[PDB]
Amino acid sequence: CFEADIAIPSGISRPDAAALQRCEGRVVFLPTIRRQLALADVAHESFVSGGVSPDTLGLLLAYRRRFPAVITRVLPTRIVACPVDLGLTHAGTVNLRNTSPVDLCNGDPVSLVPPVFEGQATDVRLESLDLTLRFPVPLPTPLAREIVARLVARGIRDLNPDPDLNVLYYNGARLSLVADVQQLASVNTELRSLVLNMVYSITEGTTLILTLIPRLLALGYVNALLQMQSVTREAAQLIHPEAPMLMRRLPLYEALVAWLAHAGQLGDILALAPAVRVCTFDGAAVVQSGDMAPVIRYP
Amino acid sequence: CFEADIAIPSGISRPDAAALQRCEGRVVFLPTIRRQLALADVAHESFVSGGVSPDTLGLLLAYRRRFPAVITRVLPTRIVACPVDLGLTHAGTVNLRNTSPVDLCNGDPVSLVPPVFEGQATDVRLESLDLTLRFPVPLPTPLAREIVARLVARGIRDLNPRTPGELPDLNVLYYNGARLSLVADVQQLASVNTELRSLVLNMVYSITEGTTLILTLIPRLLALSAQDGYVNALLQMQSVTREAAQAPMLMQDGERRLPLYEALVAWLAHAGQLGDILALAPAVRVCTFDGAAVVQSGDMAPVIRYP
Amino acid sequence: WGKDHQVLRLSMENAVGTVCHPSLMNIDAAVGGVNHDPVEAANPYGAYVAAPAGPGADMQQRFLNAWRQRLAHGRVRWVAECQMTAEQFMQPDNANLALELHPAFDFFAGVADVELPGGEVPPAGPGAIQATWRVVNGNLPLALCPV
Amino acid sequence: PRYHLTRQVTLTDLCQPNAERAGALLLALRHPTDLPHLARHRAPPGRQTERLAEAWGQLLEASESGCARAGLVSFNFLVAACAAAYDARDAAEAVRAHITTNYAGARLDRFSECLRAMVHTHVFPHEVMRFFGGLVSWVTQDELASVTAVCSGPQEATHTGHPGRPCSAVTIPACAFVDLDAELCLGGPGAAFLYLVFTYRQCRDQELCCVYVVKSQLPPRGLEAALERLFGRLRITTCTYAAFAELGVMPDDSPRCLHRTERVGVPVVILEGVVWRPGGWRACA
Amino acid sequence: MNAHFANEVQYDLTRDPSSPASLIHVIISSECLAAAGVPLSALMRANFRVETQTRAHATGDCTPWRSAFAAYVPADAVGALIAPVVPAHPDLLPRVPSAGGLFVSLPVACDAQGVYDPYTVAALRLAWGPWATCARVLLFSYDELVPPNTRYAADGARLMRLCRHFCRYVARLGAAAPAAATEAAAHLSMGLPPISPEEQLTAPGGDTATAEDVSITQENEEILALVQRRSLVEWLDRGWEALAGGDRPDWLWSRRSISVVLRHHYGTKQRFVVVSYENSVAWGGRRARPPRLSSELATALTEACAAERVVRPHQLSPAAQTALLRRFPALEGPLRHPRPVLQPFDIAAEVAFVARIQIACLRALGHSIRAALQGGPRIFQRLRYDFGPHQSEWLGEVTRRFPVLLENLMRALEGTAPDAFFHTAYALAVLAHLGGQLVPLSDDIPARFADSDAHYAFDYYSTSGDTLRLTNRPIAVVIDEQSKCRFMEGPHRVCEQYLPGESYAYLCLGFNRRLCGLVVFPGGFAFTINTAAYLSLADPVARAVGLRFCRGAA
Amino acid sequence: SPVALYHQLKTGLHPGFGFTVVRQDRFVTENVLFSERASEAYFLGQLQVARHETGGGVNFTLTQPRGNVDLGVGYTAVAATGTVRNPVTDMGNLPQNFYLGRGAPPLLDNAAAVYLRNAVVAGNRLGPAQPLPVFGCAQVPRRAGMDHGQDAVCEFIATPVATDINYFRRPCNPRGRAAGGVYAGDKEGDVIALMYDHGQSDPARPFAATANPWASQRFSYGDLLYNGAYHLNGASPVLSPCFKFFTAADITAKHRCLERLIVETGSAVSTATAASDVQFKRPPGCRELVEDPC
Amino acid sequence: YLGRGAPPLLDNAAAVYLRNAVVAGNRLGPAQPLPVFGCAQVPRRAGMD
Amino acid sequence: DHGQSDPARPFAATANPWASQRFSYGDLLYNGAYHLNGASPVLSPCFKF
Repeated sequence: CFEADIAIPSGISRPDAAALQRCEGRVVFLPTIRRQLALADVAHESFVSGGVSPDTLGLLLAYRRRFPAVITRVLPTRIVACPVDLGLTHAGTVNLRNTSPVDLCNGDPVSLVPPVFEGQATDVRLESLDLTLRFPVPLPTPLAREIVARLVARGIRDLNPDPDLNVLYYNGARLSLVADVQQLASVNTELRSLVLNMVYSITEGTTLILTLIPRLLALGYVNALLQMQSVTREAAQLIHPEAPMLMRRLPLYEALVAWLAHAGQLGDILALAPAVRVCTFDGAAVVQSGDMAPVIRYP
Repeated sequence: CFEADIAIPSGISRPDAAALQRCEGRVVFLPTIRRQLALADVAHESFVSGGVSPDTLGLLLAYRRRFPAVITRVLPTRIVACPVDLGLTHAGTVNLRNTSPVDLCNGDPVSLVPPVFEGQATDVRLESLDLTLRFPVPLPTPLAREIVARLVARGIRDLNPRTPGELPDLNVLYYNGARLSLVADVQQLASVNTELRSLVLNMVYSITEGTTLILTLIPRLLALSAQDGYVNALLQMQSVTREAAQAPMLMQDGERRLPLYEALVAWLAHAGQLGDILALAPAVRVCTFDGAAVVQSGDMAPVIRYP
Repeated sequence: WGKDHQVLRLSMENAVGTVCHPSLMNIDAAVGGVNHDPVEAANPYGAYVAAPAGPGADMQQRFLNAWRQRLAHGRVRWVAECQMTAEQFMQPDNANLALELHPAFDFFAGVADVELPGGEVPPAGPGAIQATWRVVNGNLPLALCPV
Repeated sequence: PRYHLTRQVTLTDLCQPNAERAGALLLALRHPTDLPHLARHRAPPGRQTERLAEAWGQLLEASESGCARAGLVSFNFLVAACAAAYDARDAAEAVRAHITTNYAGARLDRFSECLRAMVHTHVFPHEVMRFFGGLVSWVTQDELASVTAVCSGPQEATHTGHPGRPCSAVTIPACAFVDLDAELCLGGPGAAFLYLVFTYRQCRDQELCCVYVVKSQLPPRGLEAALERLFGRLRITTCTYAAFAELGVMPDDSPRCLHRTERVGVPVVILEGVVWRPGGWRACA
Repeated sequence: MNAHFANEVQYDLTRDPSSPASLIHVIISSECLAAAGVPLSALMRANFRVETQTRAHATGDCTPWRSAFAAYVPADAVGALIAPVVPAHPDLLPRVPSAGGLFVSLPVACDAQGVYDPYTVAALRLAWGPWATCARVLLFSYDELVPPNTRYAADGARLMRLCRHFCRYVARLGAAAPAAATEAAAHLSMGLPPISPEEQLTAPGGDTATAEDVSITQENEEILALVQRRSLVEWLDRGWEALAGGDRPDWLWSRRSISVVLRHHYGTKQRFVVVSYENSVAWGGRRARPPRLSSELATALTEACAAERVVRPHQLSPAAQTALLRRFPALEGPLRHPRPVLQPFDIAAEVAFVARIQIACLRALGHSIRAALQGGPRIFQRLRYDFGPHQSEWLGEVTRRFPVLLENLMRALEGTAPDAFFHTAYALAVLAHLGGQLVPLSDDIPARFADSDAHYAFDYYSTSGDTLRLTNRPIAVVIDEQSKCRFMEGPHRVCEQYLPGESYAYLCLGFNRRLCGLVVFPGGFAFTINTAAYLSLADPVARAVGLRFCRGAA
Repeated sequence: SPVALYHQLKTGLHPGFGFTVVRQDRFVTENVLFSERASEAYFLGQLQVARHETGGGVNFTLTQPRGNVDLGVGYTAVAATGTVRNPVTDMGNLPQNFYLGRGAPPLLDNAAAVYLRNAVVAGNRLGPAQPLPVFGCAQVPRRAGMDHGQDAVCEFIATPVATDINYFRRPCNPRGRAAGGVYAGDKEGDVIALMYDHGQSDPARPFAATANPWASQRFSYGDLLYNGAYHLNGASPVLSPCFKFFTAADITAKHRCLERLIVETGSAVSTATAASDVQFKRPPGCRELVEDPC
Repeated sequence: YLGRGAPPLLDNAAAVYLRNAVVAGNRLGPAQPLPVFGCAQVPRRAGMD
Repeated sequence: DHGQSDPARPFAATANPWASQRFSYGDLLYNGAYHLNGASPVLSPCFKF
């Protein structure tokens, strides 16, 4: 466990005190693991990286970088959180607040960005000292990997326009991804940099491989076994893409590292690895929105 | 820890007993899970295969099928090692030694790389027990993923000559400054070839049917180039993207399969996994308790679990 | 006798699992290990095959005059018809003792490199120590199989 | 904290742990009322997606959900239902003589149709029926269920010796001698690393299903190339075959066994003492 | 099987534009290798590399050596395709045995609207190892290789016997067949002896367009009439998918159309097999890209010389020459070249290309031996070997023995075959020098032969008895008034252990990249020879020589 | 041929030559140990263990250190040997199977060797079922019952028939020539000289050189079978009796200072195992503490 | 060029000509250039006085 | 390394190209790796530099 303290700063109001009473059991990110911490390491204003507000890329860099902490008991003058990342595996049971999907008896939930859901939901602001606590969303591993690839696919059809990607049933429920009225116009400008990252790593590599493999095999165990498991797959992709597209070794192999350098970035960026597990005891095995859940430490 | 010991088998060179003292916090690759094991499978003579020693890409493949272990405490009788693959259950955060020219960060994932540096060989020699020791160099993982792409592509240039002898060396590295030159001495072919094939075969499956619609927007990329900052910096100069610019192909069956959404899945399946299938898996993460934001070269950093 | 007042029997059908493996015909390292430190010209009368030349009518008077020289030179490898048994086992009188190695084979000083179905007069000079193959059991020498 | 308890309340329409053993390798049924939808999605359109809409719907016919959701899948329920599928017949089929005499093939026959129907529309049975644990207690009612079958690390196979002084409890059967695939005949001393692999054959054996456990002293990075080798079911081209997750560590290779006595004579392997690292799945190739 | 299939993946090359090609499956059997000079034991010891290059008949250059595949399987090589072997079920198809050999398909030079050029040779090379002694060369013209049509009529009797043998295997074995195999048997009995694969060669039936054979039958069975008034192949897949348990694309074309044609070899009177499947992109396949072959040159130059009874087309009439030249324009080479380095219109035109080089070097040898040995010589010595006191009387013979050798060396240089001469040191030392006027074949040349002129390379002949060669390997001994010898760096041959001229009963004979050779006798008594003053090899003659005998090093 | 020699013996006919048999019985004895008064040292230490808590307490071992020297400059306190309890492994008829392990190039006529494959290994007690995988032991089967004791291994070496029976009326070396590292005179080259150089005579039987030249010389048929360098067996866990005799390194590996020679005979490690149905060659983790004068 | 927020030139022939004309050797000059995620990597020189 | 500037004067690489560079005329004369001078008693003052 090793409970860590976050210091409440000076004079706040009772609704600012009540804002601290509506967050008992949320998820909090922090840079270092000092046993006494302040609120200045917590806020969304502490996420500035280039002088501007971070995007969902700029958050997911930090959301994979800094450290999760879960507030067990709220306090005046302190914030007690028993942090997840310390402790041995499957010990130190902690309690979370669900958001609209289930969080079943297993699932290994993952912290991720707020604007994939309602952006000014869970962006809880302190009014007196004027800071913003944008709490991440704890989604389980199948659906968390599902919704992350859909809006960036929806960003493509929103990029250069001329089915509807947004229905996405759960096991029982119909999950309305679209919060239309004011959010989706802010969606395609807050995942704005991120869509370019999913695109440029595809346009580079595919246009690199179609001048790599024809430059390979004649420049032999990898030669004949290139299309051995790719018979009528890669040569068919050589038949389909190389015809309706365009067609240099020393810049090429220089571009080989650079794309694959960007590839190793995105794997750390994407895919939303599990950090904490739901595997409770004597529950109804099914969590609802706004209800607590016993959550155990390691995947 | 699930304690694992390695004894001091036979004799001691009396200064070299002190050489085992200053290796506290380093990494031993032992290819087992033992309660006791000899020191013969530890050293680089065990890393040498039948007749031939591995290259720095073969040592990646040699560090593939062995098990790293942390030096915990050094006795004159034994050396207690903690099995990284299982026994990382340490709230005490069993400590490691940074032997690397890079001052890291706080919060880096740390993966292990063979000694390939020009001046940090990590060569310590035992002559009473005739063994050679190469300690791995712990590094931050994006800097680790910047290295393995160089060394395979340098061995890609070991297959084809063609070009004039002035090649880009793939031997100048960049971390905030800090010009790094590494060693290019020998490139064994099978370590290059099997690493090259998985670079080919994974990039095969990472293209799908709905992937092809994205290829149409390649001239759309340069339309953002002369009208912003972010895109123009994203578009590299030494890229084929600026070179290839100088269409649905209808085939539409059913059209309720989400073809664009299915493209980003299997692309991420194999092209999304390119650092870890070529190199070692990261399981070491920088975590200092005192609030220190960086960890000096030679320091003892506390180590936490899988990133 | 067993571990009782019990009788036991060992046949030579007993020997089925040992003599019948395909290692009886495994003499690769044998010819190689004996080959270095060579042997001189052992005037190879019986250690060389000639291809035929001309009619058979005069073929003696070829070979009479062709081996007129390296026939009275020394002796052939066999002298053991005069040798009694264990005179082969003793260190003197058998320089060919270190040449009897396999029950199924022969190591003898033959010609070096000339392919066998060819030529008449082989080039006496350096020698070679190779094989032939023992065909039937009677080819064992008569100090090892008594008459 | 090297002792844990987990609990899920389901039906005995599934496993019936009173008909099971003390040691069974239970699966959950996560996303249980799912897959009419993902039958339609994630597949190329030459798969005729109206199959799994009825296929699981015939399963719960044999088994209204109510307030006791369909879950806690046994280890037996996949072996015998794939016994006619994979390359073992009349020995894997002895698991069917274990189920139908103790549990019921009525629920198997609807689900063996699902094992040809789930794999049909690329709805692969990995990441559904997620791992739950080793069936500690069975505080179930008559027709309903309440099981504690702890997840959460090594403590499931430690908390087996302490409760009963005589012999051993659970002791983690393999439930088929065909199962516990004896990989690494190249034998040496160490610890065992257990995994749960679903090997497929897509349109060759008409959407094959397979459930068995591997035996290796191998890392996850030394297991994927071990998943490319030793197979003869490569003859496919769709793709993404041979998923696997970590069943965890058996930190002893000395305590494996060879038996045929359980509960119908079914071959069975005793495995005493296991670090149950719950692991993660992977399916790309 | 798959060596015929994987070479088609090299026929799937396509990409960058070049003269368009074909591919012919050619199965050499046992005695066509054995009569060639191929040891069948050494290739029996399945994927094997074959270095191939193609050669025109009239003039021009050759292809560089192309790495190909092979499958050398001792079996009934015709019967193994026809009756394959399941590991569980080897008696799925009992058959009649036959001879066997290597499975190699070979590519074909064509044209745009391909008219293949006969007399033009593709050259095989089997490499047992690195050395030229571990090498043979094979000759194949397109007259030898290309039939006009195949014989898929023999495929008609084969396929229904397959369905009867699925009707034969389940009825014998019974309930031991699994659930997918007990179905597909009786689905082949509602659709209607061993299989001898050799009868598909010897039954006189082939291909026909059959459109003339429908009208010849429609006007034959209407006489008749006026006076009067899922398939089985889909059940063959489950026949394999249950008995094997998998797809096996090796066996997938054993169910489809297979033609097995017999032809013959113009070099050693041998037989071999021409094969085409249905689904092969190779020649004779029924899935193939145009352009294909045209048997037009094999009918033009024949019938213009057969109807005119012109026995040799240099005796062709001048209008009968140029009218063929107005038809087919690639024949200006073999009809209108003053001295083509390849002989026009002969069978052994590639063989007579070789025998000149065998001749022209011997005169370059024979008039150079006379050059350093014009009169009474003074040779005194060149090496350092000291004597015992009675050892000089051995050289008392070498005075008397001497002059009979230099005839019999040159007699043996005549006495070798030129095919057996190219494995010796002098035939490759010239290639190390003709590449210097390029790496010659088999890489017998070390890495340091091309450094100095002091790196020589020897052969060894027997002095006494018969004057015979005592090597396989050119033994390259580095030589320093006096100069002592030194070897180079490094399956067991007797004489290869000594220094040159070190002992009796050895003649030593070394050569250079400078092509100034040595003749080393025992006792230091040696002398250089300027054979470079006698090698008269014309470069346009020699440029077809080197390209067939060099290897482009990577 | 090996095929013909399979085909002569089952009929029963003497195939031109003979053999010799080398096997290993094993005897549990009750020894007697006299000692002198003051010989050993044997000190004592301290007793505490609070080890790793394994659940419901660690349960509190307490180990103690000791140690002991040979307080005596001579051969104090020695030994005896007097009784024969029971002959643990039987006097037995059980032959040797060379098809147990992979060691040799097979026949190239593959139709012949697979005929002779099961022809030899029809029903040997040392004959496996489901034969050799790539790595691993042959897995010698288990018969349903065993009565007299552990089984013997009767390995055979080809001999000419025309030797003396006088040799073998003595405890002699079965290879036909003295081989052990006792007889050499410390001239650094005589060890292998008596072993293979048959220019000299036998140290044992000096009027001759060998007794079986097929068993004696380098690369002979005796030397080709059981040499440790060639390692024909090594997959098969059946212990060779003849492995002990035929090893060029191991006899040469021994010293010759007599003080250490005799005390190793009091406690040597055998190559056999008294915990297995056959002479399974000694498992690498176990001790045996044999006497072994051979 | 340490920053990247500015929209660049539209002609590419002026884009990476004027970019590397300045950056070419500056004490503040971004070598191994600006990653989308990462830092500008200011060239630290060997000695500073 | 003239890719990095002078630590003494950061706005310039060196102040002399003829001596300060490797294999330049200063290093040819006065570095002791060549010792063009020295079998000689007279002290080169520039040996230390």
